Amino acid sequence: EDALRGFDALMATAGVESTIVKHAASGADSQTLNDELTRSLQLAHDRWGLGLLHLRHEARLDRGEDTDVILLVDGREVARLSQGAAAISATYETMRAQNADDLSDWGVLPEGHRVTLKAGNNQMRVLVEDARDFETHWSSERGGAFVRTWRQGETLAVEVHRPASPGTALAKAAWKAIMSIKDRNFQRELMERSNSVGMLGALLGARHKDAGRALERLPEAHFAVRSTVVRMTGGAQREFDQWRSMVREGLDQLDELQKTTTRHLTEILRH
Amino acid sequence: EDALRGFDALMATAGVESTIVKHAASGADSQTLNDELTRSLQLAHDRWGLGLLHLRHEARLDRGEDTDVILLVDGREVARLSQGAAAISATYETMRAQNADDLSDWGVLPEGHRVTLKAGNNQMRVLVEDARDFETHWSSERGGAFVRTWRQGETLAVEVHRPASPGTALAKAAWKAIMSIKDRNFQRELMERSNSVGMLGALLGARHKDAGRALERLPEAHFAVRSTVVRMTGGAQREFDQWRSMVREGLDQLDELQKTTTRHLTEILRH
Repeated sequence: EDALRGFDALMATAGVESTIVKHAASGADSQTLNDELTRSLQLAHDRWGLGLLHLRHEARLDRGEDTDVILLVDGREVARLSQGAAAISATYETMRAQNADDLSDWGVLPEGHRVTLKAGNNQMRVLVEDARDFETHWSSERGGAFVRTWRQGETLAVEVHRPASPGTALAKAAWKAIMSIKDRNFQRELMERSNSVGMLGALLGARHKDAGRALERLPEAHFAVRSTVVRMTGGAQREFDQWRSMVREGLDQLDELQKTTTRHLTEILRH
Repeated sequence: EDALRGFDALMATAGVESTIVKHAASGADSQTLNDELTRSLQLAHDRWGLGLLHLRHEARLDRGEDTDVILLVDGREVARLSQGAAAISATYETMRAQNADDLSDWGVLPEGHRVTLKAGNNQMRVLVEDARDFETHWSSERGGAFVRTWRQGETLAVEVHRPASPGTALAKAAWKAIMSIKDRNFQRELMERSNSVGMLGALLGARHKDAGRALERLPEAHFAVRSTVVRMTGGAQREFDQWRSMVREGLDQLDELQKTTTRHLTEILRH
């Protein structure tokens, strides 16, 4: 029964408007349900930013009962939702790798000479206009963000991410939930307790918890949103102006989405 | 040597523009220096809101060396600044008393039938217009504030305070100082540490402290600003409209001042 809501909560960690409950009860074709799951999962991963973009993430339904949702990588069974979110997180963590900096060391395209951008400006104009495949190293974009870009065939793509952590997501949403209390005496008491237990600790103590009893069961606890990817397949792929436009779009979507998730997080913080 | 700066820091806990260093080095008359100290201290106390308005707070300089500043109550020596701020705080705490609620139980005027306002509207119009002395119980003002008022002779006065604590002051200023870092990686690291040590703990760890080494020495650690009093002696004392005006003024000053102290606090948080 409960697999549908699990997956929806998972997706909800990112701006993923899953409608699986509106089709699972509609008798939708199993292959179309799986297809939609998979597209949702892939988008989810673009948002989470694990640097696992080099993999095929697929999602399936089970044939037996109690019907669960299988997470697969490259057609191999990896996880199931019934394992709880934390296990899925650790599973994905064993897959991710980081370089000398706190950044993904992987790269998207099959291995082999990722572009050492170094410096320069017309550096990439050549690549957008006159190049088959390539992928850049990370660009240390000054605006508090890191970005890289690649193209595969007729598809051009850019990703942007800020180094984040569910803990920063929770600090923001928890402080914001404390500010939204609108009960200065109770708020005062909780702020006073935050001095020793942090924002989250105080908020947990307010709801008759010992160490986040329901917290560990909920997804948002780990793998917050920290990245986004903009891609286009189509004539404009080499326009370059389109490329700056993608970058702008990506920054805008990153900021909007992480603020949106803090909004939803803060919301559930007060229930 | 160091007494001047101590007192100035003390006063700085509230919007008290002490200039004692500009007169102690000017050879100002000792009685005028003491007088100014005393007026400053009394204002400070109006701001802090200990419900000790029934006392005479006076401040003196010492004749010997190393010349210190004496805090007196009703002409008796109570504390000296060289004792550090925390001791002064505990001293004042032994003096304060709270009723069934987290409010001062004392009242301003000599004891005896503080006005049980209860309900009613023309309740007080009589008192402003046609009454010698009186003082109300606390009014549970809906706007997240508690207020009471009294008159002594030709002087009419109102106080307003919000129940506060230096810890709430520090939570606000610390979160605000974290947001003012403008270094998303370092900020991220400190936010992550806040999860277990609170905002203040993280900020202390960033400055090579174990438990706020210099923190305990600085005043702002305790007795934050939580109250303000507006008083007038003069014809308008019975105008009543003037009374609403005082109330408005008091709320405005309370909000402005506590925000100002959070500003200055946050400022020193990043040094």
